[PDB]
Amino acid sequence: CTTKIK
Amino acid sequence: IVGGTASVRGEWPWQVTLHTTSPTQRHLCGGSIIGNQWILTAAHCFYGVESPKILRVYSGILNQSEIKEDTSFFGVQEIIIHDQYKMAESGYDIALLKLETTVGYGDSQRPICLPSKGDRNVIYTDCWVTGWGYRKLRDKIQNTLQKAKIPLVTNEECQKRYRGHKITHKMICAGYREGGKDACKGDSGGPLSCKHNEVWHLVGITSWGEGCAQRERPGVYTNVVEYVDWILEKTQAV
Ligand SMILES: CCOC(=O)[C@H]1CCCC[C@H](NC(=O)/C=C/c2cc(Cl)ccc2-n2cnnn2)c2nc(c[nH]2)-c2ccc(NC(=O)OC)cc2N1
Repeated sequence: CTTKIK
Repeated sequence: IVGGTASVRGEWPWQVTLHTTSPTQRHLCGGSIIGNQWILTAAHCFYGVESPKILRVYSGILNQSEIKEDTSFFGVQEIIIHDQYKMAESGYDIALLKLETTVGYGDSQRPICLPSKGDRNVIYTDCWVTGWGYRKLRDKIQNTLQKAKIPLVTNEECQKRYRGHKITHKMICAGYREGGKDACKGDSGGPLSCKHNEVWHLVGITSWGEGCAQRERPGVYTNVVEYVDWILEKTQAV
């Protein structure tokens, strides 16, 4: 994904 | 889900079933895995929910019958509801569940990509609403996860359909003009998943509608692209 979640 | 069909196992691996144990254990809402300790769902699901201790998140589920007392689930550490939320019909219908432990990713459970800010102008033509909700207004929770392909509706057309409501750009609508396919009771909080350039994106969160699958009454979803900064604020907090 372009939008990244840690 | 009205007018849908049975999903196959592993088809929507970000789909979760959120259960409450109070007063007895039952399906409460749908949700989506967006991070290894994060579920995105609807704020209205927590009406009267006084504590995250009564919540159980089940992932990798096709059939509700897979859930018994010995079935593993994720506990919820925290419920984060958008500050501006009052009710589903006024928008900001979004919440995050911070899980007590991390989800181990695999072919049965993995995250769905959030929409990109640049993809606010992309036209999605392959959108699906999923859930264990009713097949009509007076029904019951379904055993098998259902799916229905539904077209996105412009904000202008959705506003014409909901006279007396204020349909904002923080909402996204989906439905056929003649009705027939839609989310229904028990589907809320679940995803509106759209495939673009071979990648699935979480475009909407099932929120509300006037009845289910009625002609000229599209389903109303939280427009996830408009909340990407809010999601990152809450999940990427230092
Ligand atoms: C456990 C308590 O849960 C609840 O009170 C609500 C909370 C959540 C309350 C709202 C929720 N709204 C939806 O899900 C979707 C609405 C909706 C969305 C779109 Cl896009 C279009 C049309 C829609 N509809 C208009 N009218 N109906 N739908 C709902 N959910 C329920 C009853 N209403 C429920 C029903 C059954 C169970 N569970 C069990 O029967 O388990 C055996 C849980 C529910 N969820």
